[PDB]
Amino acid sequence: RMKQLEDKVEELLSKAYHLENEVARLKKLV
Amino acid sequence: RMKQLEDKVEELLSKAYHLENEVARLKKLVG
Amino acid sequence: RMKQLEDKVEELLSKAYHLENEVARLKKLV
Repeated sequence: RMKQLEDKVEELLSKAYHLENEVARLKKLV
Repeated sequence: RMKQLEDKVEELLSKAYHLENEVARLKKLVG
Repeated sequence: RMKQLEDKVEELLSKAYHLENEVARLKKLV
């Protein structure tokens, strides 16, 4: 339910971390 | 109270997809 | 349990927003 939801928030965390490790790559390189 | 929470986890779910998408485009157009 | 899930979820809604801008400024500088 919530182990399913702290799992949702689990997936979104993983994702925003990669999304910054990249938006911050581009940013440098571009 | 689940309405709200299980609806914002939609707003962000959406947006993780757009952005994943968008970043990827940029990455491609900048090699 | 819930608050936590709404702690999480709120923060993420503000990282989320900061990144959306980021990808437009980027979008333009290209």
